[PDB]
Amino acid sequence: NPMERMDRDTFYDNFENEPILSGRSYTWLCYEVKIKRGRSNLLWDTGVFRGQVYFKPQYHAEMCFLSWFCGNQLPADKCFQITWFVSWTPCPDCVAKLAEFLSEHPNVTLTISAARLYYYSERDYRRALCRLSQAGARVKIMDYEEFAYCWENFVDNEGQQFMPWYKFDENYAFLHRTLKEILR
Ligand SMILES: [Zn+2]
Repeated sequence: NPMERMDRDTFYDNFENEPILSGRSYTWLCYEVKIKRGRSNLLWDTGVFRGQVYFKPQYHAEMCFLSWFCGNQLPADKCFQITWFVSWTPCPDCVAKLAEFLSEHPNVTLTISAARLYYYSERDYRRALCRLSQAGARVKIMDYEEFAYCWENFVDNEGQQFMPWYKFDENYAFLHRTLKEILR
């Protein structure tokens, strides 16, 4: 149901960290599921989901992931560390489902590293990601090391190197400052 990797064209088209970006109607979600216990850190599952940014939340990458995880990684007692590399942050409805999921599964931790911020409404801007962070999720902007890590593991790079966008650095700086404001 998830793929192993996306092709290079897809990665470049969807993970460019322009704060204002039109036409990227999908969310791509790269995940690593690890069994984590202090210094032990076992890679357990990896893959890629694609979903819609809009339409009903059943079509969203985050619910694609959650439905797969509950059906295929649970039931289990392990301590899971879930890492996402996402092209957009989650919509407010998926924030609510993810926050509820985390509150009911204290053995799961989630980190979301995003290429871009979802365009939140006035009401959701200082609420949605704040609620998710308060439920214990770590929400951050994807930095260069994470883009390179994604190129290596979630892209059919076929030997090529990751070539970052010319505005990468100032885009990152603007996004990091905006998220800091969103989270207090
Ligand atoms: Zn959603």
